[PDB]
Amino acid sequence: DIQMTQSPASLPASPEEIVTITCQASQDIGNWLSWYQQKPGKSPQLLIYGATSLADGVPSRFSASRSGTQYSLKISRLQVEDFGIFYCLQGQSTPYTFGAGTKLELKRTDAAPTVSIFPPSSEQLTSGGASVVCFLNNFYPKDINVKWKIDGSERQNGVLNSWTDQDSKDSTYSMSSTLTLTKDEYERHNSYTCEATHKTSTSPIVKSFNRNE
Amino acid sequence: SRTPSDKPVAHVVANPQAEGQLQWLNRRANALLANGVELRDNQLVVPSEGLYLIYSQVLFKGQGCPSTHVLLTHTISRIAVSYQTKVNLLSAIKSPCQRETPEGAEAKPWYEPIYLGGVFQLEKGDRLSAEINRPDYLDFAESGQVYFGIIAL
Amino acid sequence: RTPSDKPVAHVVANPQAEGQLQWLNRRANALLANGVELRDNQLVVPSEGLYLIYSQVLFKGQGCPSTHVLLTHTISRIAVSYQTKVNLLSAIKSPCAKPWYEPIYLGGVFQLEKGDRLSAEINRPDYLDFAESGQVYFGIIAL
Amino acid sequence: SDKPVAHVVANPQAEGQLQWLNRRLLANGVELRDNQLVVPSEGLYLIYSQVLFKGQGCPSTHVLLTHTISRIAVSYQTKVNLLSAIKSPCQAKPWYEPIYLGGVFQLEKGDRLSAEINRPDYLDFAESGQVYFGIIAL
Amino acid sequence: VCPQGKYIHPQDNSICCTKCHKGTYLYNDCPGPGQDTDCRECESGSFTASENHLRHCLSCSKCRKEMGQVEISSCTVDRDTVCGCRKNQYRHYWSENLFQCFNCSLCLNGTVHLSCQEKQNTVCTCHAGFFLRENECVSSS
Amino acid sequence: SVCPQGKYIHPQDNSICCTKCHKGTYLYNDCPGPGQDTDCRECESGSFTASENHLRHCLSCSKCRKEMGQVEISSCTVDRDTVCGCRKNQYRHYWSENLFQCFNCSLCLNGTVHLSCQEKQNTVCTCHAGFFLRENECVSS
Amino acid sequence: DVQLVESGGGLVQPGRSLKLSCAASGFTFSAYYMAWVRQAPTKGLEWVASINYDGANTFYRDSVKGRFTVSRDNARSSLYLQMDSLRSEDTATYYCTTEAYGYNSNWFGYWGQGTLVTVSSAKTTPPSVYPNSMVTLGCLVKGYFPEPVTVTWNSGSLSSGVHTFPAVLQSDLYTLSSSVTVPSSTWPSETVTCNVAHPASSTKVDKKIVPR
Ligand SMILES: O=C1CCCN1c1cccc(OCc2nc3ccc(-c4ccc(=O)[nH]c4)cc3n2Cc2ccccc2OC(F)F)c1
Ligand SMILES: *[C@@H]1O[C@H](CO)[C@@H](O)[C@H](O)[C@H]1NC(C)=O
Repeated sequence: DIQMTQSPASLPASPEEIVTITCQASQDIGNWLSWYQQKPGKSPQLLIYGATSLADGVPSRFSASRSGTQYSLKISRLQVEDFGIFYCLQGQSTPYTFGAGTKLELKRTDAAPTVSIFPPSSEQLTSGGASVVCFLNNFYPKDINVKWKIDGSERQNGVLNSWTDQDSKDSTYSMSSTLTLTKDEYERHNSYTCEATHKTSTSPIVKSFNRNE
Repeated sequence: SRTPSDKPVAHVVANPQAEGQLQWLNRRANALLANGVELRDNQLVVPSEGLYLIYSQVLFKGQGCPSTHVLLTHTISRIAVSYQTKVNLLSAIKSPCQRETPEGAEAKPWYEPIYLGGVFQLEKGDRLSAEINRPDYLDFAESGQVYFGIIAL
Repeated sequence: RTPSDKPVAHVVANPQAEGQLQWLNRRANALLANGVELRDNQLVVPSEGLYLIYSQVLFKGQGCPSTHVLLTHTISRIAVSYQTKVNLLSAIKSPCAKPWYEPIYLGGVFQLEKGDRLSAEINRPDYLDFAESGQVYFGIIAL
Repeated sequence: SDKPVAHVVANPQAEGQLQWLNRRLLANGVELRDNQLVVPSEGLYLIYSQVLFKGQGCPSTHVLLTHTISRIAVSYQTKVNLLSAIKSPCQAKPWYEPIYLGGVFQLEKGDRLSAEINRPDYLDFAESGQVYFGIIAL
Repeated sequence: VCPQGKYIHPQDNSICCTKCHKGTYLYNDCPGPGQDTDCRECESGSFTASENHLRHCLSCSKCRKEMGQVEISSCTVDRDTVCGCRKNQYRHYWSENLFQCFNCSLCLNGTVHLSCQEKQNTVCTCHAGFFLRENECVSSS
Repeated sequence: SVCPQGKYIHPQDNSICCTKCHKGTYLYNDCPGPGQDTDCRECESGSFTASENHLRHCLSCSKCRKEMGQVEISSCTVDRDTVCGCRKNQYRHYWSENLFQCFNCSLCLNGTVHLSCQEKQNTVCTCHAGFFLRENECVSS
Repeated sequence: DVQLVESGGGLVQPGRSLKLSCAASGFTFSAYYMAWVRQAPTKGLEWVASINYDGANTFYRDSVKGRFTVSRDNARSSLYLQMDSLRSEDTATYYCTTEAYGYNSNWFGYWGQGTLVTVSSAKTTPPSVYPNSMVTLGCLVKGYFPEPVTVTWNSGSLSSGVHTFPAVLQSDLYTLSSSVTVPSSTWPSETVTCNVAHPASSTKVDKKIVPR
């Protein structure tokens, strides 16, 4: 099988910029390469065929070139409609193989998150379970690390955290970490902390709650 | 006499009566299968691994030029014996109509041949195919206008 | 260092014979060898076997005319088995202030018997390019 | 088979020209010297080649493509055409034009065979299946 | 060696086999100097139009609908398809075997000199007050 | 060398040398004796040989490309190929090493001539500011 | 103009079978290679199967070597895909594209709208909603099947400051969370409520956040 190494995975940029996405081919695939753009919630559209040719009805600000096994897509003057995920496709051999993808993201000044820690609910503790919820809202860049601390000890079992796509108004991401535990193990310990390291602060933001109070 | 040749060669031609498709024949005059090559499931079967010259021609014909711009294609590919792996070797495309045929003037007939061939490394048991997109524009009128063949090196 | 006995032939067009495509072999880099002959502007097969048959023509014109122009290049066979002109390879090209050039190369592998006659022909010799050598040729190669 | 034979393709590294590369068959005497094939011994040979031109839209000026196989013989120390062709691809959409050459020729030892074009900037040199040059002793 | 109607056997130079008749192809050569030759009728869509010793049949040619042609006689096993033009039409041959069907000229503003033929257009002579330009009667106004 | 200047090596004898043929002649048969004349004969009508040769055939005479607006400078003789060129007030644009086209020399009307028209080089023109040279000819904006 | 339409996608149990349909209009369907291309939720594009003009040649992915079967009805201008012996891995949104061919190249030109296929043996289950200048409050949603779930806050009274997070899966069960950011001067004076809704189980709940 032929594998298509696409880089970068994510790419921040602003309008009127010059942006270049590349794909590297496991073997020789010739001109049997095509690029695609997929906007959120919609189907993919064909961008470039024959490795270097603009597809029908594609704006002229797109371009592409080729080296031996390396293929690059270039956007001359970046426009707002050009934000999404881009894929490269090889068509020489079966199975036809897609790239990993490249997410184009609107650049923004850094922003520290607003951490909100929540002990479990009263109705939850009745159902034999208990889930601790720690939010991290409106921050940038998207890279972030979260660590749970049950009485100072780092807990890595039972975490189900899901990130969100960057906002439309402010272009900031948000993450929600959830730690569900048994009611017998939720009342055994006392203090649960939420640690969040980010590129905005050298000191990880800590928010905790003690069962004493 | 002279020593005959063991070189795997083939030359198959289109079936004129089988309209709506491109079906290759070898049991006609001046069609050929020799020294291992076979025509099975409308595909040339390669007997020995090595370098092969693939050559083909499909003669496209029409009358006038419609409003919708027509694109004619022709593509040759191979299928390997194990895992049925498809490899694309040759392909061409031609738009024979630069502009719509103006009314009032005679819709003159046009003829656009597509030649497609090259040298490729083939494996044993490979099944070679030669496919076009729109058989509506084929030319079966006379012999020798649509052919498909391979010659080992 | 033993010479080859394969019947081969490679004949070039006559630039001095406008209005027709007359195949010549008495020229540099033109060939008739090991039994092949040229009779009635046709190549004659000296022994049965597998043959490569090829012919290239180069059509040219100064601009696109008003009346339609149709170009044809056909290699034909007249066999002892079937003494009638039969098309082997055929092509029809419609090419339409600046000059245009349309080359047609036709080749294939065929089974031939002793006594066959092969001919490469066109319909418009007023469009052939006799300017330089190597542009119009006709030949067969035995396998 | 002891018959001398060569099949060389273009050199993707040497962009800006058509430089033949034997490794990427060249066996039994046929040498590649100064981008030319040197006949190792006299006899009948089959000379073949194909190049693939391609472009991206038709420019303002006219475009002419030439592909020519030439011969410098010991009998005749002057470059002489064996197989030549010309194409005119342009009369926003990309175009593609191959050119095929092939014939049989009686050659002598020491002869040099070249295969040249006029527009390397339009050559799809990477398509080695359609950019090659070769001879085979019959 | 072999007289008319007979061909020389391929494997052995001595034997003369009788050629197959039109509509049939060679299935096998004759075994002996005076024995029959295995010949079988051409299959569907194929034909042989002359005596032959041909191991395969020719493909039935078709009528060029783009040249305005029409089928005169269909393809039989012994005769290829014969194509032609319609009524009040003539043939203009672009090649030896390539012809197109054009409607016969009517010599408007003129009189028919020579009637329309199968391969020649109507010959026209123009009325009073008309010049003749490529077989058409144009005015002088 | 195996043979002295102006001579070639015999195909049969590896120790006997023959004299090359002259311009306008081809090789009919190699020289018999070590000091005897080689059978060279003049090229026939329509062919030539423009170099010392032991070639056994003559090259085909070239012709001028009437589609390139070319005209014949000198005809083809036995020792010189056809030489073609352009007319007066015209220059050559070589599309290839041997393929050239004729174009009328630019006139530089409403412009300054920096160099006259040449055989293989067009007039060098620069136009007054405001007027531009789209086809190497000055025209206002 | 040109349009492809997929039909027949739905939730199916493991080991079951399903048939997908692709309606083509606006072009010569008989003049294109046809192909299926799937992508799993929060994942990239994966080629599935291709079929030639006359349907005589079929090419499948190794993951579906003997299970899927692509078919083609040119007269009806429709492309079909028979998904048998479904697996949890086959849960993805499925597209049908045109596989065109140019000069030594190919591409997927025309894409369909896409149909959604889900493979899970779990049965339908409704959710269980559990409840500084700015005050950020939020209500969770755990244990629902299948998707989707529409979470609203104060019946849309407050749109800004709402972050409805993408769902996550755990043991054949989904779980999402939402958050609302309102000024401290509004709550608990507002008693802001979150309105969850599960149109698959026909359930709907209104829950105000009240401190412990
Ligand atoms: O597809 C089509 C339709 C119309 C033309 N066309 C096509 C496609 C590709 C190449 C081509 O010509 C270039 C070419 N590449 C070759 C690669 C290999 C060989 C070869 C043949 C025998 C052998 O023993 N060794 C090598 C020959 C090649 N030729 C010339 C050629 C082509 C077809 C038939 C005969 C022939 O030789 C001639 F008899 F001298 C033509
Ligand atoms: C020819 O005569 C017709 C009457 O039949 C007339 O209408 C026409 O104008 C004449 N030809 C031309 C060129 O005017």
